Amino acid sequence: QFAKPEDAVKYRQSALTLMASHFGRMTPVVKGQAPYDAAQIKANVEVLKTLSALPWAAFGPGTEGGDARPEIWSDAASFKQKQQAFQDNIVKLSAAADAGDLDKLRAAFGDVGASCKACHDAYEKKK
Amino acid sequence: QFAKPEDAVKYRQSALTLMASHFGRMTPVVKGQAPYDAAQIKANVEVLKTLSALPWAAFGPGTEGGDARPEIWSDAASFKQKQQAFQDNIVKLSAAADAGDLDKLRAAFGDVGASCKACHDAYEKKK
Ligand code: HEC
Ligand code: HEC
Repeated sequence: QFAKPEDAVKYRQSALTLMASHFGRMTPVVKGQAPYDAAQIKANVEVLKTLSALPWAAFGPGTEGGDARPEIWSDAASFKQKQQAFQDNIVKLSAAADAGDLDKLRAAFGDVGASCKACHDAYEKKK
Repeated sequence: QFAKPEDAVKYRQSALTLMASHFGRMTPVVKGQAPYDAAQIKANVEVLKTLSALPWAAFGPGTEGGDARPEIWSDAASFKQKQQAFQDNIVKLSAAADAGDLDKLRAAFGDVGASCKACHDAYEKKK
């Protein structure tokens, strides 16, 4: 769907920005600093589910750019494992949210965050 | 979920960028320049549905910035009518996609596009 590599870069950066907001906005809830409303969180995690599937198709071959490391494309299988593992961590978060289980939500949230960082450490260029 | 107005601006711009991609990528399909696969379009319109609900919460009071006109906030009811009308146009597009009805999809696509433009004409600052 991208006319030039720049368009893929802009898409993925936008998708990832939206994920960071839908993930990060739950930090106060998991810390207990904001109240836990199970329905609110269930709905938010459903948005996060949708969003979490979107970036990867915008790293199609030849879409070097942005802060994407070239290793994304030189070992495609490894990158795919990391995004699939991240999405399965999102599945655990969805299960927790759908169950209304705050303890499970906290644990899953932490595992999701670790999975974001694991990918960044391998595949995101440093500042 | 936004620490500063800039964060709301960045969110909404990202959301709208993603909508433009999920909407616009169907242009060749509705024109017949690319093939029509009903399942593919159904899935894409479901993503567009989700995305189409997201920008509006990021125009909360005091989030002037970006290319948002101030009139968004001075007549809140009118802006709300436009976003709600746009989302109902998206409902028509979803119905068409879910039905696998290409004629209905073309018509709905055009009405959606008109609704994007109607809002921009009133509420988006010019270049
Ligand atoms: C887990 C919930 C997250 C969160 C919160 C974020 N990511 Fe990542 N990310 C990856 C790569 C390769 C990039 C660079 C993209 C490019 O510049 O081309 C990024 C970038 C981001 C951003 C910045 C977006 C921007 O505005 O430029 C943000 C906010 C972000 N990420 C948050 C790669 C990955 C992964 C590889 C499989 C995974 C998993 C994640 N990111 C997960 C997350
Ligand atoms: C219908 C499917 C669409 C499409 C394809 C787009 N929009 Fe809009 N839009 C609105 C406002 C107020 C702005 C400015 C936001 C800001 O700068 O603070 C925009 C902006 C955009 C963009 C640019 C995003 C960016 O990267 O900066 C794009 C690509 C975009 N839009 C596409 C307002 C509205 C509406 C008011 C109710 C409606 C409806 C739409 N937009 C619909 C659409």
